[PDB]
Amino acid sequence: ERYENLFAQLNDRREGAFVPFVTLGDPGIEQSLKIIDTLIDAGADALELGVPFSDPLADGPTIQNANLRAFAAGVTPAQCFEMLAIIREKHPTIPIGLLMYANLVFNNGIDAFYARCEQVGVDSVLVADVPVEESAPFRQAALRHNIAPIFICPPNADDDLLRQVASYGRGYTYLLSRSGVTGAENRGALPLHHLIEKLKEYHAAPALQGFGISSPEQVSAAVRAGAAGAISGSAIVKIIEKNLASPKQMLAELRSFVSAMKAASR
Amino acid sequence: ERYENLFAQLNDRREGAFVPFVTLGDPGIEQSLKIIDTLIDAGADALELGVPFSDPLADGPTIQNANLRAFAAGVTPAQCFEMLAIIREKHPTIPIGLLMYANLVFNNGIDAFYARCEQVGVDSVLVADVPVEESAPFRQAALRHNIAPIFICPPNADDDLLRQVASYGRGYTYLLSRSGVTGAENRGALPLHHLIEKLKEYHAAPALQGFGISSPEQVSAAVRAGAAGAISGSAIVKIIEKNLASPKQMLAELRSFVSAMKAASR
Amino acid sequence: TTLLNPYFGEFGGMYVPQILMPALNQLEEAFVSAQKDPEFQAQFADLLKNYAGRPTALTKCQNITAGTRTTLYLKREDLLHGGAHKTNQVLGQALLAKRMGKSEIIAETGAGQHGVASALASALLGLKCRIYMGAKDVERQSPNVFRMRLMGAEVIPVHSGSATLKDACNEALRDWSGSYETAHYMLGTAAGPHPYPTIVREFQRMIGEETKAQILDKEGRLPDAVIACVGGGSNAIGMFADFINDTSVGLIGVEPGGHGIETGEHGAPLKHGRVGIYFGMKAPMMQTADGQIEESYSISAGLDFPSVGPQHAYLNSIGRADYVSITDDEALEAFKTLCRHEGIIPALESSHALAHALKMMREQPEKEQLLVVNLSGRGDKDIFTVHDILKAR
Amino acid sequence: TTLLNPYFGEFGGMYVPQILMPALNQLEEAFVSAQKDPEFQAQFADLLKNYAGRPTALTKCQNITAGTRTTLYLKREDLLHGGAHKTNQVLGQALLAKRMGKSEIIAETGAGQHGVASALASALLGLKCRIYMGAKDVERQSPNVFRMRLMGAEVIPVHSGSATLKDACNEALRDWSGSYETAHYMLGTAAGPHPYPTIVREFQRMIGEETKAQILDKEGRLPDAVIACVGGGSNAIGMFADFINDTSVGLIGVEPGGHGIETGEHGAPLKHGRVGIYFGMKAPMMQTADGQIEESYSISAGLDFPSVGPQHAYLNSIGRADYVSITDDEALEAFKTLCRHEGIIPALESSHALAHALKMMREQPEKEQLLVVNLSGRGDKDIFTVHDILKAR
Ligand SMILES: Cc1ncc(COP(=O)(O)O)c(C/N=C(\CN2CCc3ccccc32)C(=O)O)c1O
Ligand SMILES: Cc1ncc(COP(=O)(O)O)c(C/N=C(\CN2CCc3ccccc32)C(=O)O)c1O
Ligand SMILES: O=P(O)(O)OC[C@H](O)[C@H](O)N1CCc2ccccc21
Ligand SMILES: O=P(O)(O)OC[C@H](O)[C@H](O)N1CCc2ccccc21
Ligand SMILES: [Cs+]
Ligand SMILES: [Cs+]
Ligand SMILES: [Cs+]
Ligand SMILES: [Cs+]
Ligand SMILES: [Cs+]
Repeated sequence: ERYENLFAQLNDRREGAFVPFVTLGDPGIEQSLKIIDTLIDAGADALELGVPFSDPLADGPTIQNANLRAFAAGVTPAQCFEMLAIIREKHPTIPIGLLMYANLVFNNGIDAFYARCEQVGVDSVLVADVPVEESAPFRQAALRHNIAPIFICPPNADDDLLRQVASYGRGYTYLLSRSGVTGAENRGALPLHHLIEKLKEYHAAPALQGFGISSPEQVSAAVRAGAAGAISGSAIVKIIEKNLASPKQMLAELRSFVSAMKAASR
Repeated sequence: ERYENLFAQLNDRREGAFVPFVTLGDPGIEQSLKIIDTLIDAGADALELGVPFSDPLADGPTIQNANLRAFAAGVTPAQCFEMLAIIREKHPTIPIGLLMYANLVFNNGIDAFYARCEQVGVDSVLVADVPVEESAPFRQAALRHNIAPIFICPPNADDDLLRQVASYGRGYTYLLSRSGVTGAENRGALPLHHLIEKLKEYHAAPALQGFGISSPEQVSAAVRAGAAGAISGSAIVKIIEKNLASPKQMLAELRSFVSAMKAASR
Repeated sequence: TTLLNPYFGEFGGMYVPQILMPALNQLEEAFVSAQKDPEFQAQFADLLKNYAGRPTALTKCQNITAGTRTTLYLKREDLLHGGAHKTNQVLGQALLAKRMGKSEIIAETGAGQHGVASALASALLGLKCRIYMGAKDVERQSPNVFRMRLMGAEVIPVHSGSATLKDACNEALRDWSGSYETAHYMLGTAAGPHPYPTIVREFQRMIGEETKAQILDKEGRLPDAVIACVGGGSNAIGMFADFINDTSVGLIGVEPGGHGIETGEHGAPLKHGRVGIYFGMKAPMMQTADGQIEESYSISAGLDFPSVGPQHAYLNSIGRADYVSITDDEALEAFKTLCRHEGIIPALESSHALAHALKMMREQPEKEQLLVVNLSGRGDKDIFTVHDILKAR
Repeated sequence: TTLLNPYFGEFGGMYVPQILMPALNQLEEAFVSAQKDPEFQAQFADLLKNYAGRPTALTKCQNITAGTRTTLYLKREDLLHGGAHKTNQVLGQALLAKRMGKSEIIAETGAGQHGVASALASALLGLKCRIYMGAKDVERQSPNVFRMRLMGAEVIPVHSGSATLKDACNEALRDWSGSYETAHYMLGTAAGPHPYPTIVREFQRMIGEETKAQILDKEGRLPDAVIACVGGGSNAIGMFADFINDTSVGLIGVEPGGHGIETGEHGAPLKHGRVGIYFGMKAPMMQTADGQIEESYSISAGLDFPSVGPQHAYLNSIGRADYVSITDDEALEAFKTLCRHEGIIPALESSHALAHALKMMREQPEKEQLLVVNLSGRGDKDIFTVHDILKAR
């Protein structure tokens, strides 16, 4: 029950969550494992980790290139689960969420996928291209294997969707900051106050805002809006991309960013 | 009555006519006048002379290029008539025939054209693209100005055409050796005996064979077939083309050819 | 919740990020409404007839089937304005787009025929058109890039991945994800998320309806088989649809065999792929053992796509329709044959359909058969590509 | 002696070397006979309908005439198989050729649309086709050279003279002079020696007949004017013919103005030339004071010809039809306008007709007028030429 325990500890500490995302195996397996340990050490409350996929439709170029770097390193879904097991071995209590595309889940059987997730100690799965309308076998298999199925609450969510997300999801609700695809440059400006309160009314899993969060101010704003925290992906990945030739400076700049982002969550 | 006198003199001498053709002003006015004097001196019985025209549809590349050489020399119809007058001044009795395209005749009035012809002492006009069907104003204006209108008797001539050519034409009948366009390489093989006798039956002007005649054997064959003679154009022009850089050797080779062609007409 | 069934047996669905679901539901609603609207139908009809040039001819071949008992007709979608069947449905979708108050169009293209159709419809009906096309196709289907741009469409080269249709599809969807409020995504084939496979079929069904009427008039009976190439399935389902309940009528789809199925360089997921989830649908996919989407290959840009529309996967599974493959070289021979013996230059896509029909005839020349090939388009766009290949030989 | 009148007032005739007269008489006889032959008519009809794609659409423009009282329709000969009106008459001439036991075809081409039509008809009906095309046009109308050759026609570049249509015409006639026994000369326009101007008109007259029927159905009356470009006169006379006895209907021909009539670099002999004798006919010619044939110029290869058909010279002289000119730049603007506002890419030839129609409208926007432009063809062939020009700007 890692998400439940985390949000309980954070509310007790009157604190929001900071959740960084990285693609597993970017730019290589070894460096990626180091990256993840640095993310945690710098103060990550939870992790969102991506399995390299051939055609990431919900992703802008930054993360598109994270997937490619991983593939250039020869990173497979099977090697990703080896990493996860190693990560869980080192960190028993940090919530670990996966960002998946449907085909990778569906490929060798949806049940088989979630069973492997549990086996390695993953806490949640977000399937980017599976809306609530198509989620039945996905969320059932998740629950069967004690995995939280994650659902996105988009800015254009109606009431029926809200109530569906509140009932179907577990661990955390993914609160989408804006339409479009992932990207640190494209920032969400539209107020989310209306959605957060409705989700709280329908007893949805705690909400984390994601998409375009790349500065501490956006983390604080997210928290002050009533969200349980904020997720940063492309911003994190950009530091990997920028420092590919300087592996030590990469971790240094990552630690600084995460530390700054986590500070603003308090 | 230069054609009548010539054919009378030739029959008296049991001899066929050799008629060379050249484009007036090819490759220049001076050299062309020299060419013509050489053609006569070597034994030309009559002359066929072409006025440079922009689009000679009945002509293959050899004569096409004769027209172009003349145009490159700046040769106009008006300069051609100056040449003709000069040629007639030197040679009072040699028949001179013009090869024309219709537009050059029709341009500043058909009557005006033939009147100028007479003025300079031309004996006949052949309009290549005016068949007997379209010839009325042409042959009338010719006769009005004591010019012989020339008509082609093609190998595919029917009886009605034969009788038309016999009645409409004067001076000589143009007996076409083959279909196609002018060219020394393309030789007429089809027997013309049937046409010659029919033309003689209908009292047509004496027949001269033309198209593809480039060797003495073809001249003799033409004569032996009953024709009054033979016309060589492209063969003559090829010697001009071949010897453009050697003006003296041009006249030498021309004299040799005409002399050889005339010998075979006897 | 939807008004219409999103699935064809196991295949279809609406596998998009949650953000795009309202767009898809709005589109489905607009479509159901328009289909019941006599004014929409009359306007669509008017454009098809007086602007596009429908009905297209059904041409009896009288040279290429000499010495055989095969009678072959070509449904002349190559005669349609723009030069392919693609124009039919874009005109309907463009009307829907206006009906939904959209002023911009997003489209992907491979052959450039859908692109050209999207551009021409947008010029006509006052939409701002942007078109995604893989860099490879920009090059091998260049005449259409000129045509598109001349008509005021923005053409955007995609260099990602295989730099072909798949990758153009990616970028179009990614774009629409952030622009759906103002832009209608004019998907070009009977594939992708519901309601597209259904809409594209209904806006292409006149092909098969005309063909039926035409063949009855000329022959006094239905075809033994109708044959069509399958890029994503639009022309084929357009041909097939009115013939589905005519059980005597064989329905044959032709997937690109590329350099040979055994090479892996082909575009034949229906018969040589594996069901997966991608491009908004659960459908046959070329995918690795790990579930990564494979890059496809075809000489034909319009068939060079590693998946296929759900209604074809369905119609195959129940054995209503049969699917085969034709290679590059087979398609080329058929291209040359039509050019030189019927005086018609087909698209290399269409040539796949023709090649198989020619195989049906050649393999069994004394079999009496009445065949219709959907000649989905003309090959003006393939002219240089074909030349460059034949020259190299 | 002929069966039909070779002349249109002063213009026309049969100004060929005597050798070709029997060929022309044989052709005239074959034509008169075929015209009375219900089996020939049915076969011609069949090809036009089921192979070429007739009737072509009559498309109402609903953007380019906004804000004016001009209603503009386009007769969609661009939709015809091959991509121009040229296809109509070549199909009739090809049938005549077979009817006369000929197995070979000689044709000239400029735009390459007549060439393409001659090649496709020859592929279909089993004739050996050779095509003369000026070197300049081989280059500026390249897509059609590929198309022709793919269909098994021999294409022969002509480098003589202006290296354009005139020079291609020369070579075709010179060839036919030596091959008439085996080869039929498929002249491409309503010009040249009788019977061609008459035959080409009769085999193009369905354009105006369809237009009449179509406009009556849509508008309940005849057009105020029908407008067409004049290269040698085939599409225009095809449009005009059925309207000649309708005296209220204006007949407007558009000659290429080129770089400007005052430059001398144009192709407008009917209004800016002088009657002469050349290309088998007595007709308006661009000629020097000396009577040498002038070289013409146009951006449009299909209009780049220094003469014009005798029936137009006639119809003008009696004031039945009116002739104007449109320059390169005027034609280009009209090309761009149609592309971007109606989603139709016209031939640069056709664009001349459209440009003048647009001038009629723009010059007097409050004049109520119902106009038909004959859109003689599509502009796929002009794509690169237009691009190269616009880029240079
Ligand atoms: C002339 C012609 N004929 C057949 C096809 C194949 O498509 P179907 O949809 O009929 O099977 C094409 C295809 N051309 C294009 C590619 N289309 C448009 C978007 C798309 C996605 C997936 C698969 C196929 C397509 C195009 O012109 O863009 C054709 O042109
Ligand atoms: C699309 C298109 N529209 C108009 C014209 C002009 O010709 P008209 O005969 O209709 O006036 C063309 C012409 N194209 C060609 C040239 N033709 C063929 C032979 C010829 C001799 C003299 C003048 C014009 C022609 C061609 O395609 O060869 C056209 O393509
Ligand atoms: O990358 P940004 O900061 O825009 O935030 C999105 C983030 O990438 C995300 O949490 N995660 C990674 C890829 C992806 C795709 C769909 C939904 C969520 C994600
Ligand atoms: O040039 P060859 O020897 O083939 O004979 C024809 C000759 O050229 C001819 O007498 N003359 C010159 C050009 C021309 C054109 C048509 C008819 C006659 C001629
Ligand atoms: Cs047959
Ligand atoms: Cs495919
Ligand atoms: Cs039609
Ligand atoms: Cs109007
Ligand atoms: Cs002209």
